[PDB]
Amino acid sequence: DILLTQSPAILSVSPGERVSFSCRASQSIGTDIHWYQQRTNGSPRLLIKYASESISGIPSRFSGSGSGTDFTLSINSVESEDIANYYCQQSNRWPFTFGSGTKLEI
Amino acid sequence: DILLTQSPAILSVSPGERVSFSCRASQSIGTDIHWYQQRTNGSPRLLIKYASESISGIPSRFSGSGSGTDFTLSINSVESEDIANYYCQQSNRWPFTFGSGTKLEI
Amino acid sequence: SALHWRAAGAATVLLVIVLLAGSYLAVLAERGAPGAQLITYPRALWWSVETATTVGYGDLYPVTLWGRLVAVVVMVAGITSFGLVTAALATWFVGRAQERRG
Amino acid sequence: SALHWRAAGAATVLLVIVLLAGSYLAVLAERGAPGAQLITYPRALWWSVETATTVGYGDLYPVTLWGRLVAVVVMVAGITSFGLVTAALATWFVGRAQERRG
Amino acid sequence: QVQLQQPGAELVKPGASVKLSCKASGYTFTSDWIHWVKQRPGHGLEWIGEIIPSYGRANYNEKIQKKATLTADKSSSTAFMQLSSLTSEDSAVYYCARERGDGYFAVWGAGTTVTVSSAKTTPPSVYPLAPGSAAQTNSMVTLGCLVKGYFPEPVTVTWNSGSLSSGVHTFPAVLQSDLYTLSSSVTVPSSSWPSETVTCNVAHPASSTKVDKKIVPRD
Ligand SMILES: [K+]
Ligand SMILES: [K+]
Ligand SMILES: [K+]
Ligand SMILES: [K+]
Ligand SMILES: [K+]
Ligand SMILES: [K+]
Repeated sequence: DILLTQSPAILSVSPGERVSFSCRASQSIGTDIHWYQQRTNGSPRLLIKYASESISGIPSRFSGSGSGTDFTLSINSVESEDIANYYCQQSNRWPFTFGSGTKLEI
Repeated sequence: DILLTQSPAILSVSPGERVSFSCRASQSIGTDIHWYQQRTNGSPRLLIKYASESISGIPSRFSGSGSGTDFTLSINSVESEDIANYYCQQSNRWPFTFGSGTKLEI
Repeated sequence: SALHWRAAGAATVLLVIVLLAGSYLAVLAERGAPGAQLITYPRALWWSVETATTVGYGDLYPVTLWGRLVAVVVMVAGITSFGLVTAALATWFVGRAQERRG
Repeated sequence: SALHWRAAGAATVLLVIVLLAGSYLAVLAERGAPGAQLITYPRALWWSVETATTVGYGDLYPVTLWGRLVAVVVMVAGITSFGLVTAALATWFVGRAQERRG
Repeated sequence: QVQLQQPGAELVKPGASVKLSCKASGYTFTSDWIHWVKQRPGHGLEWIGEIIPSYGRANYNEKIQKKATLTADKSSSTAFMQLSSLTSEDSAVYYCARERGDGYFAVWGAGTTVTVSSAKTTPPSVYPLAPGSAAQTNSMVTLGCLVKGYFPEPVTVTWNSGSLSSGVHTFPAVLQSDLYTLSSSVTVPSSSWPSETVTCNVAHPASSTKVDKKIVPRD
């Protein structure tokens, strides 16, 4: 099964600065990666699908890139509401798997 | 996306000596690699295409080799006009990507 | 209209049904099998087409028993459908040639 | 000349047009999709041929929706064209056999 | 002849946008793609995006904040790149290049130097550099010209309209108080000057100016 690695586990950034979360797959998964945001005591929320596709309701600030084994979730100009845990998830091979998560700190 | 690695970043060679620039792809790209030369304040110039194909106007001194993930650009008997930055570029997968560049020092 | 045309039309519609049913059934059969890639409907439909046409790139394929049985049905339906269109075309040319003579 | 020969000729010319149009359209559809390899015209033309003939090595193939739709058109045009040549050949043999009898 | 024509420079105030152009000549095919590449000073080449003029579809680097929007005018064979809401990070040379759909950039434009600053445009002042009366000449003599007080970059300095190239050094500009300054050096046989005239030509794209300064011996 596909191992999804999210490192570093915590990212400290200053306000309005661009940020990049990393997600690496143990093997090539094309662009079959999706990103979720989970705020404290909240449920996960889809941010990006198939590496870079926008989801309605999500701020233009969020974008994704990558293909193969290396993926990135970016936020242009971070603000307080972005403080949360971010997870990547693959749907290339069965079973679906989740990354270990990255916490955003401002 | 394909990461193209050019190391070392700087190459010091003596006049008339043969030189080899290295370009490594993060995954196999057949021979879909091209080399460009860029002199100070000049625009990039195609030197070699598909790893080893000659371009008219370019000195016989320039040659390329490699396939898969490892490529080399060579110059037989370097002279002053070869002082410049050299970049590799792949067209195997979308999007096209460039190497980080190698500077030639005599 | 004539039989060969009706059969061609019928075979085409039937083929489309097999591609749709096959895509759905392939995902059902493949999920639960570690490593299976034929697990989301859109690419399964693509997979079913390249299977029915016999191209078989190798980008997608079934790894389970039932996914493979579904694949065999898709292959045979595709071959049979296109073969039947060829047969209809031959019938058309043959009829016309008789006419050109009498 | 006779219909089956005209149709065979027409199908061949048409096939060549689909291969050319398909190569061009596949690159248009695939560029912009990370990982796509069917992105330069010369190999796309090669890809279109091995697709129309149903060989499908797996060295090249579309990953996007439109590239795949283009691929399906190429597949069907190829199958139909060669099927139509087979049908023309059958018509030719059948006509000749009637002659050998009367 | 120059296959791809790009303006030399563009000064843009922070937050504003600018539309760069790339005019193509030479053979043109419906299958040609025009690419745009960004290069910051001292750094490498970065792919921005591409467009196919015959159809108008454009693709962009997804890995970087999207600052560009590509369009093309078929009638004028010109490709455009709209960069919006720029910051100092966007200052760089932007090249356009033509790809025949076969993966490599056969030819490149000269590049457009884009500068993001609040400063105002200012043409350069060109002053002569002739040897002092006590300098002893050997078989060669070195002359030059001072180009100061200009903004933004760049300026192009040639000698005798380009006919004099050997023995020429043009130094990198230094930035001080929102203005650049550089000098260019030229060396010719001591016997040939001043009998044979020596003039430097200084072109400054941003101000649409180009001046000549003849170098004559001091009184
Ligand atoms: K086949
Ligand atoms: K195959
Ligand atoms: K295969
Ligand atoms: K294969
Ligand atoms: K067949
Ligand atoms: K096959």
